[PDB]
Amino acid sequence: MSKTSGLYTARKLRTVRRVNRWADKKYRKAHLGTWLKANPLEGACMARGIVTQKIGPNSAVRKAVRVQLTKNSKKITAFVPRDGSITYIDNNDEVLVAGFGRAGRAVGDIPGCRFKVIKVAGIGLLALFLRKREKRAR
Amino acid sequence: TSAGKVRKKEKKEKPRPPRGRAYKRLLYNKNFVDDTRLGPNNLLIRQK
Amino acid sequence: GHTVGFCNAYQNMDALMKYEPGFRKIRCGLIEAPKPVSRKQLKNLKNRRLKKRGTEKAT
Amino acid sequence: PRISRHRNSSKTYSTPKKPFTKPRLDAELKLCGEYGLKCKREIYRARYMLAKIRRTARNLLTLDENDIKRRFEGAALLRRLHMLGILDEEKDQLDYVLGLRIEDIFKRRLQSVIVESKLAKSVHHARNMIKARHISVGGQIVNIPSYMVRISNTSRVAIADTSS
RNA sequence: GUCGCGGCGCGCCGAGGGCCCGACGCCUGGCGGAGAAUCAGGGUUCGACUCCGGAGAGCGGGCCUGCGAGACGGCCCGCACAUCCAAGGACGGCAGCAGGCGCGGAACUUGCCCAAUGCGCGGCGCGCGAGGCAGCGACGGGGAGCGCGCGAGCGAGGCGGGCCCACAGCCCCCGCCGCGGAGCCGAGGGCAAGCUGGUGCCAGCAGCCGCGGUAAUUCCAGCUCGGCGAGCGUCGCGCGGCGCUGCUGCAGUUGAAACGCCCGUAGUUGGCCCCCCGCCGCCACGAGGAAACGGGAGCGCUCCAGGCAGGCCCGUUGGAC
RNA sequence: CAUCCGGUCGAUCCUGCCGGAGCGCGACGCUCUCCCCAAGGACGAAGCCAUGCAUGCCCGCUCACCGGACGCGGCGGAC
Ligand SMILES: [Mg+2]
Ligand SMILES: [Mg+2]
Ligand SMILES: [Mg+2]
Ligand SMILES: [Mg+2]
Ligand SMILES: [Mg+2]
Ligand SMILES: [Mg+2]
Ligand SMILES: [Mg+2]
Repeated sequence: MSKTSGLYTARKLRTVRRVNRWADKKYRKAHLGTWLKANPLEGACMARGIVTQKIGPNSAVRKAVRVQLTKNSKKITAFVPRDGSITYIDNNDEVLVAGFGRAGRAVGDIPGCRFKVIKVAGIGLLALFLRKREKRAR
Repeated sequence: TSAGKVRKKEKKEKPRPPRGRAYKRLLYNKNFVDDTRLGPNNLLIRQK
Repeated sequence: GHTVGFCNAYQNMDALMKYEPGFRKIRCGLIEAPKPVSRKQLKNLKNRRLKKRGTEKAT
Repeated sequence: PRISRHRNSSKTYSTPKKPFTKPRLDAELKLCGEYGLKCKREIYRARYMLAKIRRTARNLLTLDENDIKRRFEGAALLRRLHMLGILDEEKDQLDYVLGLRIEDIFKRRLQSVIVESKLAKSVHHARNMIKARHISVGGQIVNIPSYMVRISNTSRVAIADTSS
């Protein structure tokens, strides 16, 4: 009918699928190569960087920081979620930055933020916000 | 102005639950053998 | 309750002396065990000896 | 490389695709109560075993009765099931296998045979006795609660001759 | 010339070969296969690493010995690094085992021994960072346990003896004394699980919808409760979810989508009929060719993850397929 | 071992995407009673290397010393 169905027509089917499977946004983003080069994390679970400045229908200002990745030298912003953790981060402190739940895209009402802060001076943020450990060495 | 401005009772020293499998046994008599529903404020008024 | 093992009965002691893992002989009341020497020092000695030339009985 | 690299290994249990489902939770708790089960990995192991049996039975059933592979595999499966006691002796058709349930698996546990012999006051009492090493399966003492007993040894599970 | 065929090299002659059934060129964070992950069936992604094969030993070349090497724990040269010098000279290649610097989100002892499995030499043995044993080890997988009962019992733990071990441990057996310990998430819906005090669109929560502008069922604390469990949660990737890549098995009037129309080559598709011959496809059987993994017959490592054992009067005990 | 759920509206049915629910591979945080098996500097740095070790053996050739040295020779070092 619309599609080919002859007994000697596998080549055309393979070619058609090869051509048409590039139309999916997800497949493109995963197999095209542009995102991997444009992603400052280069496919890594999380990165180690250096902070350099603190900044911050809902009308609540969210606290974040500007960071520069050691291995990449490009600039990004990562947002420190847990309450009272602004004071736990000081200018020019080594940090480890991961991603939000949605890879690539922004999450929530925060404009222009796509990362998270999970470690400072080598201590997990969660372990410090609950007072399990302490940052007396810095 | 000061973050953490919003962020005392002594803990009520009561015996620990029976851990292990006994915890399951504790639930078994909790609702089936012992009278139930759960969640009303007035129910806690009975408990107090 | 149950323990199983293997035996080994030899016709004469000399046959045993010839045919018997050495450490088994030490475990049994057969021979005394001299103090072993670490193979590391042997290797070092062999290398140093290989270094020198001609007559090397010195070390 | 080391010889340790050739040692095989695999898992033995599965987890439900939908975790939060009230009827399943209640049924699993009820089964734990009637069998005094520790955690929920044992039920998963039981379901794994049952799934294997059912899949084998299905594959054999699709084939013809006079298929040599069918005869061989069905005979082996029936012999194993009967020797375990999970399936009744009077049944020897592969069709009956599909109707088996995990409860029949539970009934052949060491605690089960211990209790139905009236040797113990309860499943929990049976487990605690098993731990202390007062039981001589066959002629050998066993301290594994989940040890499964075959038919030929059910009459031979006794109290340890060494226990106080 | 080569062990040797050959444009392999040279001389002469002719012109030719490949291509939409995709040449040539460019890219690859490209070793390949046996296989791994996922799960109705059809499939998608990965395949450094255990076994087989290929290539390399800082980059690029050359060569001797030898049956066998264009070898690097063999030599010579150039290049880039490096070291010692009583300054004239000399010397080096851990992608071998440990160890160190750097890098990164990311990965262990500068231990003992050839007793086992094999290799070289050789007669009653030697050597082997191959290989084995131990140390660290929540990548991870399997088996038990923080009680039962109105009192007894029993673990882990220590002290000594066995057994085992190249020596030591460790499992297990035996006598004496006998530490009982659960955390990680969440309670509006998806999604199983509710009481006061604070703050007031601030601070904050929130994968999505949303909460918070005075009862906040969602933030911060207490009580209570739920899930899993010696494990729990977070981040990124792959499979499934997905009949949202559709061969099985999508849609195309109006949601995104029938070229403005005709001719037409490669390509794909082609009515009916002959009773037995030959050829292609097709179906079944068979040979031949590696194991491990996978499936699977049998065997109570106390069960199990596993392993190919083991009992006495064993198919020639078995390890089938 | 053939499964779905919430979100466009004043309400309703669709298309369509977003998010949730499982498995595996790794990294991070918390925590940890006992036993058994067990991977372990591969992740666009085939980057750089102190220290120590990783290939020797012996049948022939003894006026060497009191035959064991050493060296010639053979095998191997292309596994
Ligand atoms: Mg490459
Ligand atoms: Mg290889
Ligand atoms: Mg080579
Ligand atoms: Mg070379
Ligand atoms: Mg080298
Ligand atoms: Mg070499
Ligand atoms: Mg349209």
